[PDB]
Amino acid sequence: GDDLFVPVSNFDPKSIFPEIKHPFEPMYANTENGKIVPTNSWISNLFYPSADNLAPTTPDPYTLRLLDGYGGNPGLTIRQPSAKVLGSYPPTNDVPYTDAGYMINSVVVDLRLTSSEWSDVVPDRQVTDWDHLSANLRLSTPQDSNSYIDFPIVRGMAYITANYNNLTPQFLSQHAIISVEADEKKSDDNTSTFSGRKFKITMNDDPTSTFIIYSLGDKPLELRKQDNSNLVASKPYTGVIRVAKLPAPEFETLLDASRAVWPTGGDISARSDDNNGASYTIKWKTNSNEAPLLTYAYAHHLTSIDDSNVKRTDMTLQSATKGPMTALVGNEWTLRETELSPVEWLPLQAAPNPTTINEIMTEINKDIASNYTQETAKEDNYFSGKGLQKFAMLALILNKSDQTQLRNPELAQIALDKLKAAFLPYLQNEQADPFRYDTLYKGIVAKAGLPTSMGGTDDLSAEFGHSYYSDHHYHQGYFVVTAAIIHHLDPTWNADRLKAWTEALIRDVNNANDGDEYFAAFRNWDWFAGHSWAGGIKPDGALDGRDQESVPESVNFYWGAKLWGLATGNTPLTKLASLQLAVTKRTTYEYFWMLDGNKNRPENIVRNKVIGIYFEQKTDYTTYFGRFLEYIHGIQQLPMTPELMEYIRTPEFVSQEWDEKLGAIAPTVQSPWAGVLYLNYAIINPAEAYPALRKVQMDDGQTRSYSLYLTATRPHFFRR
Repeated sequence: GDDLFVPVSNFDPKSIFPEIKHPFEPMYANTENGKIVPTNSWISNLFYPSADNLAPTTPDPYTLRLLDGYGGNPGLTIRQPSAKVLGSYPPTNDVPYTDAGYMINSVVVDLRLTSSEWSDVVPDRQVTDWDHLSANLRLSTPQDSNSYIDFPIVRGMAYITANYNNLTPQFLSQHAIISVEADEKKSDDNTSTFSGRKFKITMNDDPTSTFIIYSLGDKPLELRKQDNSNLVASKPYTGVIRVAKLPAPEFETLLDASRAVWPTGGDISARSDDNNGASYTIKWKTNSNEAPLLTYAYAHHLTSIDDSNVKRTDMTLQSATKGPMTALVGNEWTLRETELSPVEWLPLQAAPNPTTINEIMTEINKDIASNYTQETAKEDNYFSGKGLQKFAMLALILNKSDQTQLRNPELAQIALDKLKAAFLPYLQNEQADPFRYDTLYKGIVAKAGLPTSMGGTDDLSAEFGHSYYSDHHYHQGYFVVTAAIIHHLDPTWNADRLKAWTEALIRDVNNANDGDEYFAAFRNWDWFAGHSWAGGIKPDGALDGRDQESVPESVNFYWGAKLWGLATGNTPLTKLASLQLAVTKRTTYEYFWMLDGNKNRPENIVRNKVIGIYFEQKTDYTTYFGRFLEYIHGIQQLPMTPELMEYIRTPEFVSQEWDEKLGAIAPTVQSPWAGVLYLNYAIINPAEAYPALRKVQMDDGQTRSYSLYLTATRPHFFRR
């Protein structure tokens, strides 16, 4: 097959964007290993301080915190949530009530690895190394670097691995430790001290937690039950100690068998195949090849993985927000996607029902006579981008009249020319909020959120946090789509500049190779989670981890990337984007858009149909704008493109969502969300969506003409 992890290019973005160094630096990063600190990664919190040391890092199924607590015995705190906390809020307007408005994980010290030497002191912290799937976190005695613990923190790890170095191991819990068994010695009269290299312990929590501590160093541990919550060794220790939660008795030997091998990272590759499929492969890095690796897997892993070189166990543990994980045996995972999207520029049925063509033409006329400057030159790049794309669609469908049957060449010409005039200022980096190239985190950033001395407002929420690397896929997706459409219709128009600029945006979001030395790799994509993260650098910590709200705007980025691939004949880019869109679809229906029967959420959450704002540690049935229904569900319905309508949003889910929630509120919505909702509705009922779309308000990234065109190109459209 063909390699998908190759550079888009190694074009130097300093030629287009004024160079800066980002003002907010990664405090705990080893700066000399030549590596780029990721901004939108599951490991990102590790690099910075956090409010009360509570920022969580979530390899899954373990949740980890660092040096949390009152200062008594700080270390690495482990939480493995068997159960969730569900809550709600009272209504604020009159819409039907919500049963469960959120899902959280309690902040509890299930178990903590620390040392007696760290009593009442503040250990030093360093991220010594990291890759897409891991980070090595070193906690050391302050100003005594020779006494430390290395924690290889890796996605899916079934144990917590701690390389102790000249330190006295201490294990504490917020729970009571109510049983200790050493080296499987059942009948000892001594209830106070325990010796050996295996310690099975139980807590008095609910449900009952059972942990096993393996000491893998040569010298056996001698632990004293100092009190109901503390096990303490007597002298300094040097060697690897691993602790695993035991999900059930029948799995103990499994954990015994896999204790000598731990992950230290992983290498990711991806290839397309002959039969219009693609795959990606994780090759876990381990300390040894003594036994095969034991690693926990998300649900979508299970549905997409190649079973030929991996063995499934029945061993399961709850992830923080993705439902049950299932342990898999093997050092190499290959995940396959065999049904890649067929969507390109247009609806799969490019020509609308004949009886609508005139109607659509009338509307398209009106839509093109819009004031483009007013609707595409906004305060911020985000809404500007929405406007640009919405007009780009009109230009596209007029200029593919052979397929769309929307023939009006004068209008086609004007649509493209106005699109170009509206777009050019962004191409020239002379829009209201121009970009900068950041040499620190290797990406592009809006000027607006930078400090005063750089010409910014010094408000890091400016441009919705773009300057601190939030929401880049969202913002840059619109510009990449518009650029691809222009370059498709007019390949020589500002070709060099258009290509370098557009590809800079693409590389900023989704660089797949370190041969591109100017951009961090996969800023917004997570190959383990199988979706994208939006939330970027968060001073004082992202206390619920990474977040993502809009699935369609991520989708819209990768669709844009695909379109750019098609417009430039870049097969690896096109296939990469296709693969990421497929994985996106998969995880979208595993975790975000919930069909009845979904096993990763309780019934009352599934009943919400969408997950709301999705975090690593919590899910919230709300929006950043507010806890309003049409917003919550609507955000997952725009921008409506052939990718969203033909491939990502299935009629089955649209149906379930409509019957469960939206059908009752839609006729009462007197806002632009009505346009969003009914265009969404066109997926299951285009015949009735169509007259509604003739009347209701359009979202600011939506046009009436494009809406009618998408509805009329549903195969089951008809006249009622």
